[PDB]
Amino acid sequence: YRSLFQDLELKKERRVILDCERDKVNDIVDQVITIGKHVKGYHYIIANLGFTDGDL
Amino acid sequence: LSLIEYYQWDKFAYLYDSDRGLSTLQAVLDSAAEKKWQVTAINVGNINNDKKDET
Repeated sequence: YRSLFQDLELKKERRVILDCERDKVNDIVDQVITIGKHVKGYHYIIANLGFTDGDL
Repeated sequence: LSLIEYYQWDKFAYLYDSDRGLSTLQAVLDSAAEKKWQVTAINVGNINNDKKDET
């Protein structure tokens, strides 16, 4: 993941649409927390019906 | 991908049938991320043969 989001930094992406399973959503959000890219200036879109179901 | 690197391309269309699988698509996109490529993939293969001309 850290290798992955670093790659996003080269494009300096501020905008990402995740499309993953309830569990993968959790792990991804967690890693985003650890790398801290949940700060203002980023944005996300969770492509599933479980958006409320997720532990946001 | 090697052939791609040989021409040192940066932008290209990528027409594809679904039938052989999308693995090549996943691959070319994968290399596209690191190489700053601008892929334009399109699924030509779903088109009906009844009017395979207009599309």
